[PDB]
Amino acid sequence: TSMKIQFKTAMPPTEVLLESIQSKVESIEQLQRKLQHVQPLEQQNNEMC
Amino acid sequence: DSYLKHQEIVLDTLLPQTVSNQWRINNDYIRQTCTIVEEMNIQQRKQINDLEIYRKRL
Repeated sequence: TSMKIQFKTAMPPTEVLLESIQSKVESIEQLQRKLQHVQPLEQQNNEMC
Repeated sequence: DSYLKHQEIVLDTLLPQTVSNQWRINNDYIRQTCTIVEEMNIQQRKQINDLEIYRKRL
């Protein structure tokens, strides 16, 4: 009864979140990927400096 | 997410600071190379004069 009630409440709270959060997760994770290229360009420039 | 944009901008400014300084080290080196060019070229011209003159005198 709990796995019926809570997980259907979980899947509703997840999918209402994932319609809103996975858009801003891609806003978060692709901006995290900008940091790993800004760091890799920083080291080769500091090596060349 | 707003915190991540502020962190990301700080990295880009460090990229311009290193880029400005590495250009400046190259810019100082470029003026020295051109001056070292003319000193070597004048030395070569004086040498080619001396090699020709010494055969002409003899």
